[PDB]
Amino acid sequence: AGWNAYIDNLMADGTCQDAAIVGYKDSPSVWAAVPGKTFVNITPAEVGVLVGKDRSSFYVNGLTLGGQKCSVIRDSLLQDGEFSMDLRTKSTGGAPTFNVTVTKTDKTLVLLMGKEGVHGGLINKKCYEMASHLRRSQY
Amino acid sequence: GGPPPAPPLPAAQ
Amino acid sequence: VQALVIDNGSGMCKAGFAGDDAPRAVFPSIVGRPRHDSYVGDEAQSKRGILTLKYPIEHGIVTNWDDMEKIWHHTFYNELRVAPEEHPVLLTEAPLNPKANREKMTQIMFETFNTPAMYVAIQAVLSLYASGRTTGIVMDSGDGVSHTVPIYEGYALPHAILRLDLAGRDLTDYMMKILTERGYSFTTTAEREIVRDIKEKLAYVALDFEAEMQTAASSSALEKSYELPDGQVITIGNERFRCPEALFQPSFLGMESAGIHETTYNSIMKCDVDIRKDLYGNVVLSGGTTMFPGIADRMNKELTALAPSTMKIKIIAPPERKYSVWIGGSILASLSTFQQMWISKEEYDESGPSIVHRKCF
Ligand SMILES: Nc1ncnc2c1ncn2[C@@H]1O[C@H](COP(=O)(O)OP(=O)(O)OP(=O)(O)O)[C@@H](O)[C@H]1O
Ligand SMILES: [Ca+2]
Repeated sequence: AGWNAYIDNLMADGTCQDAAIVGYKDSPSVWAAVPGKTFVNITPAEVGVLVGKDRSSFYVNGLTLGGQKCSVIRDSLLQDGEFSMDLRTKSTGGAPTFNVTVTKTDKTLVLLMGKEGVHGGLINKKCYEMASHLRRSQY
Repeated sequence: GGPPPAPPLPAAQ
Repeated sequence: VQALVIDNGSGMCKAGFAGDDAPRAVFPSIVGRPRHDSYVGDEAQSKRGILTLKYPIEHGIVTNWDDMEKIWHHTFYNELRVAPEEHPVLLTEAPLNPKANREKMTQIMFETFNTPAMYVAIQAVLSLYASGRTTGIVMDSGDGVSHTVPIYEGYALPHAILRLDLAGRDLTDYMMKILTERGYSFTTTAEREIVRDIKEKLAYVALDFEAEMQTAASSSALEKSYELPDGQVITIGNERFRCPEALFQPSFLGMESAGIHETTYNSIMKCDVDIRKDLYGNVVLSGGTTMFPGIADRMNKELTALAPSTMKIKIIAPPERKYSVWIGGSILASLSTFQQMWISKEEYDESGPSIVHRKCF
């Protein structure tokens, strides 16, 4: 506590370049995020895409996070037991892309972005563990 | 408005 | 030191060591039990007269876990002659493998065989690796199943994966039948084996099917001879190309399905607009049922006709594509970066079999 400490816990091991804790109920807003990166700028529109009823459109269209274009790999966000979505960013001109996981809790989304060459698997496991702790806390 | 207080971190190993 | 690579198919298992350029062991995916203790592989097939033969993998998916376990035991102890507790193990899986299966493979590796580490990779993804790419669509066709698998930066996209139950065994079966309709008899189990060799040796994919059909009726130019083990000589004509035509026309087998070419397009079309060009540009063929001559050209033609007129299309059909899965696995498990991706035993101990869901995709 408070939420910034969650961001430092998440960034501690050095695998990640970005993290965010985002409230998705009511009026959605970011509760903590690493400054000067991408997640710190997600919008309520971006959030509602993530958690909404339309779970197919984002395959052909992609979706965005803080303006960063990403492709959807796996969608289990609304599933009991998994509560996760895996994504890969899109880039232009041969610039590196990165893996992303969003995890959903009772009140929050947890968002993690890997550094270059970090496997989606490490990121998913990590974001999942943190979500799982939050669900266990009634969050 | 404002966000809730954060719960305690998961103990470490 | 060395990781192991195990590629389990409906028909054939391929096993070896990461680093190697070929699987050290290739053998039939069969477990035999005395008709009234257990043999696996080539020995089961030899003693098939006095055994009940089981095929624990069906359409890429495990349907008998006790049998599977025996294959794995056999793989480790008899074919590779290693002790599984000393090697990290890369295993392969079918696209769209049920979650419970994935957990079960994990649990068996860690609890039965004591593997120090393991990973499960989708088969078609490994084929992309072997061709040197990270993004593309894989068309994998083996003995029991076909799949089209779009891949982005190493990650398959399940939403767009398509399955076709129409593969090598059906082709073999169809050959048996059209030859029988031609006069010669083929129905038994040893007949089937002969026909499978005919298929593997003399079949091909026609570029324009209706033209080949006329060509074969106009002259006996596309006629090839085959000597049976019985000594005798038979002649096969348009069957050569009618058999593999079933991949493009599954009506030939009484299937309502789309053919491989159309299911490739259909999969691509379910993908993110931004990658569709990269898919079209990297259509990779893999599996044994892609070994037919003429196949790549036929695919090029069929997709070019479904694509936008400006779309660049490239079919990659390596000469080593029969073992594109294993090879890819060998390549992957050898990377320094793959070491991050293992499920460790400590991780299994910590999380259980459901760890595979977080870590392997
Ligand atoms: N040169 C060839 N031409 C045509 N077919 C071939 C050739 N070589 C092998 N096959 C066929 O390929 C099939 C086996 O291929 P493969 O090892 O890739 O399948 P598998 O991995 O056992 O099964 P699956 O992937 O369907 O679970 C058999 O049906 C076999 O007859
Ligand atoms: Ca296979």
